[PDB]
Amino acid sequence: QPKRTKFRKMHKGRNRGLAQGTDVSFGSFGLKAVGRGRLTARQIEAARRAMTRAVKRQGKIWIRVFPDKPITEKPLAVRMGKGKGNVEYWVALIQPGKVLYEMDGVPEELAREAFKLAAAKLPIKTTFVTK
Amino acid sequence: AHKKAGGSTRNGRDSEAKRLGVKRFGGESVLAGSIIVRQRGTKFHAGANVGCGRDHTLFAKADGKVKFEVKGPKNRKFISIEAE
Amino acid sequence: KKSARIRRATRARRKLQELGATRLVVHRTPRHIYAQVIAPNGSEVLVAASTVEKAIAEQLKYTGNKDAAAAVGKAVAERALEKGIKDVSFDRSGFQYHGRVQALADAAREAGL
RNA sequence: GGCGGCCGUAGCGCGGUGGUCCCACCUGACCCCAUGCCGAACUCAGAAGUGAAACGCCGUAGCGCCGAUGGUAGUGUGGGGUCUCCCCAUGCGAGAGUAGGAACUGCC
RNA sequence: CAGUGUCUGGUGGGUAGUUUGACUGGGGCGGUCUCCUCCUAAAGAGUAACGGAGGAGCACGAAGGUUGGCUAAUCCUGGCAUCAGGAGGUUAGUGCAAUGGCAUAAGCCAGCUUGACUGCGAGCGUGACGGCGCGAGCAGGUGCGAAAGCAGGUCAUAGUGAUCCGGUGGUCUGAAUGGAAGGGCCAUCGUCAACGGAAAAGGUACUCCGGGGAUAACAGGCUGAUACCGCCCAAGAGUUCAUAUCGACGGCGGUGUUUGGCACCUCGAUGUCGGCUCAUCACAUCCUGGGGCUGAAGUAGGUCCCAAGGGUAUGGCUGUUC
RNA sequence: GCCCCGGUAAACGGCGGCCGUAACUAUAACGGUCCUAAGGUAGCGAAAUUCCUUGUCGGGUAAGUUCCGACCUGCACGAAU
RNA sequence: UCAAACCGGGAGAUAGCUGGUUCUCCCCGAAAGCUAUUUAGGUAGCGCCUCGUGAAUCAUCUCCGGGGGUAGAGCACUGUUUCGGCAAGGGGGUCGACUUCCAACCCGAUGCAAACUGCGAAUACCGGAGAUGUUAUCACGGGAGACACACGGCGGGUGUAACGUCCGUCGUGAAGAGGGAAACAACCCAGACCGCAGCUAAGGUCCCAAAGUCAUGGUUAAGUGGGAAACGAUGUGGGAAGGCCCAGACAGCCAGGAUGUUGGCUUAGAAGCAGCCAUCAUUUAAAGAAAGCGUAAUAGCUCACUGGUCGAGUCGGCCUGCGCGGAAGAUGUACGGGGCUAAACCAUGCACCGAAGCUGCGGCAGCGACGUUAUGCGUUGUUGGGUAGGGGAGCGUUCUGUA
RNA sequence: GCGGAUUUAGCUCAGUUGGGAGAGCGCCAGACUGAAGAUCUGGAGGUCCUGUGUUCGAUCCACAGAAUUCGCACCA
RNA sequence: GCGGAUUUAGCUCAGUUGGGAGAGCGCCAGACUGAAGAUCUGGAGGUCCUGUGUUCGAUCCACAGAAUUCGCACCA
Repeated sequence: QPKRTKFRKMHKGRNRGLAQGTDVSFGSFGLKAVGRGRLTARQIEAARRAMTRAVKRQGKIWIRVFPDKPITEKPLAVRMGKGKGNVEYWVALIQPGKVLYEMDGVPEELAREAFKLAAAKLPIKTTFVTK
Repeated sequence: AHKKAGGSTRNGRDSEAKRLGVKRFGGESVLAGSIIVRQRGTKFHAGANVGCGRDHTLFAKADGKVKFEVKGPKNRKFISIEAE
Repeated sequence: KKSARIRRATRARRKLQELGATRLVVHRTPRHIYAQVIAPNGSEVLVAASTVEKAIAEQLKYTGNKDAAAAVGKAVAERALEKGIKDVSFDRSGFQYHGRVQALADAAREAGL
């Protein structure tokens, strides 16, 4: 699927947004996912809102990858109208070795349980990384 | 009137250009090659364009410009057979 | 190609380089006038003479007039013919007409150039 | 400052310092000459005052450009398996990184 | 008047022919057939589709040429018009759909001026093929410039079109001569923009024949967006209590009974729906029976699994099937 | 002969839309406002001639897109089409 | 017989419409584009079969001298878009300071693109020289077929879709044997003269079946031997890493697990355990105002923590191999069968059967070379599959010559 | 393309005596009516297609150009 | 779903030289009339569908969206 964006027509809005956590200090942690895959904005919200709703203990939870690749669909016959932007909103491109969610935290992992809850929402076997 | 709808060029036809002028045999002072019109300077072999280089050779005849900013548009300095 | 800084100042001349001959630059100063016969590939000056050197002969009046510009042309050209040059083009970078440069050129021909 | 050589690593910015030899600024426009409206341009003349803009030297490599020592991803090409896919052989190697050059050289 | 013969112009269904092209997610409706300039064309070239974006059918003596001076947008400061200063390769502008080029400039301003000359060749368009166009010489001569040099119209690529006939510029031409009417070579202008080009519209269930799947309306097959059903997470409702019926948002699947439907299979044709009547071969079920969950305290119910063993035997309106 | 004007619709025909008053609600009824001149009062009308329409009310029947009566803005019904 | 008579007559009407179109053998052996044509399932000049003539030296599989810019990549037009820092503007709350919100700019990390880029292939491709080749390339002219390829898979583009239009890769139907794959257009290997001998390839090699029940090593045990998925699993095997370990712990077994307090608030009620905030103190070896089950609310039952006993491997965690749950339907069920712990399967290897394959003995064709008048012979290189179609040989046959 | 007609103040038009530019309607005002209407009276409003030429002077002559309209021609 | 038309001050509508937002009616008021009526005069009344883009400036260009209407398509 040739990477896409817009410069076309305006579609729906972002189901995501709340970056959460404080960004006064930049860290280098994360949660890598072995395997490339396209994740829609919605599923990203469910996973993000899953951990954020569990890491009430603190914060410093952040995400680097965001959906920037639109995908249109077409319901009915066919013969006039390339594609409209429906349920299929922006989608993020994840690399075989890309870090998605990283939380600035020293060995006190209380979010591993949160990342686990989210790891069951995105279609891809993710693994927990300390580095 | 004014233009709109941003974009690159604007689609055309099939490129009409060749590359006549062996410049290693007999060569009458005329346009050596064909791609883009309007250009002067080179009076002999002056094949010089950014890259690995360019070249031509042998042909005694005053003046002999190129096509334009293409196959060595730069103007070198004289050149002929070896003893016209 | 783009226009070099020299071409932007149009002080040079590529049309005189395609021939493969020499030039006859005419420098002018509010005190003295200079002339040279420089050849392509750098600033190769074969022969040259200043109006101040004209005094060596027997010059009295000022050296910033027209009659002086003509005297220098005969000197620079005379020395040129002694060198081995016959033909030469005029190269006056920025100037008016009928000025001192014209008298310099007319003097060069009077010698044999 | 004069006078040469090599002659696009001398693109473009920036620093120190020196010669009343030289040179722009500056100064003055009686005249040659000249501005459609303006000696500003143009052109001519004298040199009070500096170096605040040349030049001679010389100190940074930013950025452009031209070379050199090291190498992962990517990629050329021909066989292997494998659900997709991936692997091997072989010629190189993104781009990052370590360095070279801000002139060089003779004479008065 | 007439009768009438002949001819001309107008009116003239009263009479007769689909002749009126194609593409096309069958066809029809809606959209397209000349030409220029990105992407698509997958680094030459060339390359399609009612392929996504946008235009040309003209305008102009100047938006031509040369020279002098000048250099722009835009932003900041003092007063959005103006003026002064600073920043500013330039994003300005350059006639036109875009790309490419350009600033002591092909850009702007001003002045001057006007090469859009005549004649004849060589070269360019894989692969032969005309008109036309362009780059580059020669011979003789117009404009501007000191000169080199620059022009064959407007920076380059769209603004165009035959034959016949007519109107316009030198000559040639018909027993024999004069006076006229007539007949060609080269070139320019006038129309065909359904624009390589006809002077001008329409129905057809009485149909026939020669062919073709290169033509649809059904059944089968693929897909399944729609449709049916299930699963994951679970907000929330539930007096309190997610998870004990219900169950949104979102995500992941199965079936293909529904529907829309990409035309390789049959239209050299397996005549259409439903019912009826008759013979043959099976199971994702309501009660009863055996079970799971329970918003299952008990009772009474809700939902789901299993099961054919037996039984599914009837009317009124409509030809009608649900 | 025709352009000219006029007559003629038992000539081919055309008769859309809106507001107010007024009703528990919807419609009909009346006037206007606009468009294209009028916009329909006799009868009778969704009738074999109205889509929407198995139109609305109702008879009748256990029930009837059937039928009959009425209302009826009359998609594309209406005058010897 | 009529939306139009019959018979004959000028019709053996005109058709870009269908069908038809019959002997043997030998050689070679397709394509689906352009310009114009009353032309588009037609020709001519041309892309392609074949034959004759003419000219002349390359061509391209290579290399060398140029032109393009796509994939990819990078990061890029535009139009979106993530975070932080700095500066400027506007609005609101209190002080002309600051805090909060919104839009634009720059930098770093983050990054974005159907219409981009600091960089950047493969690759195809114009012109000129070579190993190879020496007469190929190339120049001319004649006679043709011809400008209706499609389908399956994968990746697509247009397309809201039908047994597509239109591109790309591959592969077949084409022009392919033989052969295995159970059967099979394309998967693997490998290419047809005759008769014959030997040895190999396909594949097969325990038996029917012709060939070793062959060698080394290993796995599975499932008979898996082949549909199978999103999802689950201390079935089992292997590897790395944290903590606790024999000065009685980590887990078992025995007994505690308390006091103010039914913490406050809230709530019909909640007294560790709906929810809202705290979560201290007490006795002290331990006991969190309490991690779960449970009650309408209590009660009750465990855990955390500690002691005794038990005396030893235990606990949390990461990765990898294979199988499995998610799987109900049709008159008798299984890999070709028998059947095989390998007579399976996986990783290799060896010997054979097995092709009209390869090699050898007796009998060919076409093209080119040498010698030749020769297309007659001799020798030499290539040797021999074929539909449509092109070319060539041939014999059966009748009648009339001359012998 | 060819030929005819037409091209006067907003609108519709008269005006060939070459030497007055005018009428109706419309617009404004006055008079009248209680007022409004309609008469009626008054005023304003004209590059009289454009240029040039002919004459002393032309809307009203000649020539050239343009507009509008009609007939015709063309509309491969 | 597809295409065409339409979407200006309360109502009905004109308005393409892109740079004036206008007409009729209605509403309020003035005038007049004893007064009310009707003229007549005056004023108010318009995100000129919406956003964005384009231009020195757009109701009057381009793009996207919404509404109304008509034809067509769908309707076990």
